[PDB]
Amino acid sequence: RPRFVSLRAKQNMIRRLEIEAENHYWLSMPYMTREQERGHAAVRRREAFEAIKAAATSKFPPHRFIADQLDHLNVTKKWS
Amino acid sequence: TYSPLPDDYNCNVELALTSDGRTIVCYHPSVDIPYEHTKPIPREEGPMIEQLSKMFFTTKHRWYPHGRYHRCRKNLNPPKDR
Amino acid sequence: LRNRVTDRYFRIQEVLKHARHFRGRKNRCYRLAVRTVIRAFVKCTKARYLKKKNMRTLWINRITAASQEHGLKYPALIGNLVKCQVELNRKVLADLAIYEPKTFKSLAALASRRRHEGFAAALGDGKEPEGIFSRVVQYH
Amino acid sequence: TARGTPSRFLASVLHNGLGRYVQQLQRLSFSVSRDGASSRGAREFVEREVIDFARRNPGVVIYVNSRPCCVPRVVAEYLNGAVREESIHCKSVEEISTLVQKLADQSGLDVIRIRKPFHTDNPSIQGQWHPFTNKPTTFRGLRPREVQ
Amino acid sequence: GGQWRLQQGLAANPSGYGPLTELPDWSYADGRPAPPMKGQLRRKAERETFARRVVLLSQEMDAGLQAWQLRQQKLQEEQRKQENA
Amino acid sequence: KFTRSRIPEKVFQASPEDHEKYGGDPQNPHKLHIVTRIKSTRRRPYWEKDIIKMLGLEKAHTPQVHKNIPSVNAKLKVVKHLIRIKPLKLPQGLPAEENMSNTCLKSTGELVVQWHLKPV
Amino acid sequence: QEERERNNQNPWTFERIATANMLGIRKVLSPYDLTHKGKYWGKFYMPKRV
Amino acid sequence: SSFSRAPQQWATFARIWYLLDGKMQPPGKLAAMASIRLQGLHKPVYHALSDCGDHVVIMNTRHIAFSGNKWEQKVYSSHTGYPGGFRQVTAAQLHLRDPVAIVKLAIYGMLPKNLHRR
Amino acid sequence: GYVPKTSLSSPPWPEVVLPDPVEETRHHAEVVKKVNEMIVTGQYGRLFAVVHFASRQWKVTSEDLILIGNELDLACGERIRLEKVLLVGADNFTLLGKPLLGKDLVRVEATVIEKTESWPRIIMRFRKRKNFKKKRIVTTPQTVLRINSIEIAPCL
Repeated sequence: RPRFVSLRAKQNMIRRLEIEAENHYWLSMPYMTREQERGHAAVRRREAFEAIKAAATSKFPPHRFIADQLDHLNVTKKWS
Repeated sequence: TYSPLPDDYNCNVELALTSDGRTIVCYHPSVDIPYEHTKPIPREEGPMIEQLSKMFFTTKHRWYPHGRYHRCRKNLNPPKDR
Repeated sequence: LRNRVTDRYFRIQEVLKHARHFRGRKNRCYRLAVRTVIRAFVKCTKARYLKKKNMRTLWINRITAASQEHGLKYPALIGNLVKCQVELNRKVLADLAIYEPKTFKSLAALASRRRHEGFAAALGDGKEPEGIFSRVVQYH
Repeated sequence: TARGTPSRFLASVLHNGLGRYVQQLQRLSFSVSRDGASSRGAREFVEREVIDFARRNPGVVIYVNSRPCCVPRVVAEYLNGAVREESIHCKSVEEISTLVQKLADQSGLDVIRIRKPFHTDNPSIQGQWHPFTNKPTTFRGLRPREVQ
Repeated sequence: GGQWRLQQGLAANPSGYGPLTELPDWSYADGRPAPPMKGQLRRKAERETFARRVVLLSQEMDAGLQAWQLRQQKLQEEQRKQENA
Repeated sequence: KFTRSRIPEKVFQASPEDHEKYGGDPQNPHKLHIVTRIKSTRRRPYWEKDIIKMLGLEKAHTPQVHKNIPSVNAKLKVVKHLIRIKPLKLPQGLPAEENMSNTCLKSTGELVVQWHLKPV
Repeated sequence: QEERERNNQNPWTFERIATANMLGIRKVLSPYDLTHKGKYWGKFYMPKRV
Repeated sequence: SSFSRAPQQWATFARIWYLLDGKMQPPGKLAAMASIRLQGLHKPVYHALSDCGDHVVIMNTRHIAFSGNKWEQKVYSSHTGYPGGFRQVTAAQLHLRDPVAIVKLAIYGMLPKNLHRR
Repeated sequence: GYVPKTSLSSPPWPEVVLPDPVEETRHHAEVVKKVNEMIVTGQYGRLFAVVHFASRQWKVTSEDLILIGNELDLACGERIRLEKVLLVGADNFTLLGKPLLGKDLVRVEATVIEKTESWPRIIMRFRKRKNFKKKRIVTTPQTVLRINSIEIAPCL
């Protein structure tokens, strides 16, 4: 079945086109050059990965408590 | 001299703003019907369905009975609000 | 038969209780009942979306009716009320139309007034004073 | 499902919070076993929490039965005459305290579908809509196409 | 009427930022303020996070520029120093 | 074959009339972007999906703040058709410690350091 | 044709959108469409398109 | 307000008789108005299950007007169940045969397609 | 720029003249004053208010019950003031805020009367031929509020 383009559809398309045209403009003017940018966030980026590594390395079985084992005796706690 | 709506049927609407402009005030006293606008008070299953249909401006279908299943399904103690 | 189910009656009854009000063998025969009950429950879950949707179309229908009494169109009313910085939802507006008709006429009047202020502003291109109801309360 | 279930409108017992709020819960009966794991939590509840609850809710009479039973229960009775039986079987003290407080907060009205989330006895102040509202009157009250 | 609201500098959704949502719904009858609403707490938290991010990114970029300027100055100083002998 | 699109540089060069149309100047450019995803990554290539994930734009209609730097800009260029970019405006200063909690980003794109719900 | 291209009041042209990939349109366009600028579609040619 | 419960209910759900003049009027516009009133959509108490529809009286249905060449072009199609029972007549032909037919059919079309329609 | 009277010479909608700002401001003062005077005297009967609470607008009156689909963290019998009143109406006047009426203007008071679970709600998922079937039962916490009073102070 043939499909046709309505006025509404054209309006919807131009609306999106208007947004992306403005997007182009705001991408036009960078605050820093590529040379100025180099290595500015390096320290933070590094520390962030050490945080990830620390999490990975810290994996180990949880502690086991004597209290937890003994508390199962309470299943037969009764009144006198 | 200006009215947003004709104030002759329901109520006379007057719109206002408080000095600050934060609150809209509407005054709507009820409109009473004049005396002049008033008027003085004066002083066989087949055929049956047809009669009822005509009388109440309905189709014939309403007036036919329904079976036991539907009758007994109906709630005889329905919840009442207000 | 070292182990066999002794509680099958209750398992059947859990499904069957939901089937009681169905017609035909669906209401009593488990094989048929279970299938219809699954459908019933699925419908029930999906109906929540429709309930909300249907209420809103009902409100819009009612608002449209009440606005049309005052010679105003639905878009006109809603649009201009928003521009007057009044935030009344469709549920409440429909309620007002039914129960507080004097208040609704007031709101219709306000919407109509704002609409004319808009038209005057649009017609009066350039430097002109803002409409009395047109001006907006600023929050910071 | 709704079609498979009874419904009611939102209501109060005797216009509860209109004049003064009256706590609907009247009596609370606990069946607890001296020996038995099911009633363990229940026992601990009776040991620590029930005295304080009784002090907090003087309008409610609390009965503690302490008899042999496989499942411990709480029976809640309300002023309207509703009775609710709730199993506290194999429940912690926290769970039981929660449940008991819920019973105190609840009225005697059935926990079924409530048709409208609001209830009013005076919905209209200006007057309910009728076709003749928003209709203008005519002189002599003449119908359309009426000579006299 | 979202587009109009955006023109007036408000959120398109009235349920967005503004006094209609952000203010407390209720208070005690005697006058004591209510404990803060859970949604509002969440909103305050997200906003604080956004602001913390804004300051951090700003600081990083300005620090980056300062570092670059120092590097350029060092290169210039080095090249003028080498002119000796 | 459908491939990655490389965009010519000329389209990212702002004309004077563009500077008139949108409130910006080539000297003293904006420091930060506000980026919101306004279009789904469904029916869109994997690389665009991945770049959306990196920028932290998984959820639609949520504003995220990014550095206006070539590397970030490069990522925004790939998914420019899925996003809306506005400059972050600071009518007052960027928030201090005392006013860090009491902040709000308005729809105009300006972050206000004071946000008490009282009218003017 | 040149005059129509210069005279056009429509802000949006096929060429502009296609080259910039403005709506992710390259997804539904041929690589040949960049050069053809939307004037050519298969063997057929549209003289009425800018 | 301040009515008894029964008269209040009675006033609210009452049926109202409206009059329309069809002289020099398109059938579709008359139908549009009639459809609104017949369904009860004009009433703010409207609901599908409330059967709050109202009586509509239309006069001068012989004196309706059509825009364009709709007297000639517009065709009304009916089939008696029997083979070779397909009959197509122009609007003009139908109008001469039955003056009320065109307005009736227009309204019928615009009414919702459920058991309430009839 | 005269155009002779034809069908399309003039717009179909009638010409609308809005009152002069000066006269209108004066008129507004008079209207506000008389409404204020009614509030002072107590000419008003029953009041209705449109209140914003828990995401929803509630048209409330005195002795009205409302069901809130969340726990309010309030003991039963506790009286609270509902802030965020949008509209307050009487028989003869309505006051509506932009978007909220001031605290000084209007006060609505309610009390917590009931804290309950909702009736069980079934969540069911099914996809044919996939062996996909899930069932969940949910109960939502609920609060019932009795709207005790709506009061208006002469502050206009």
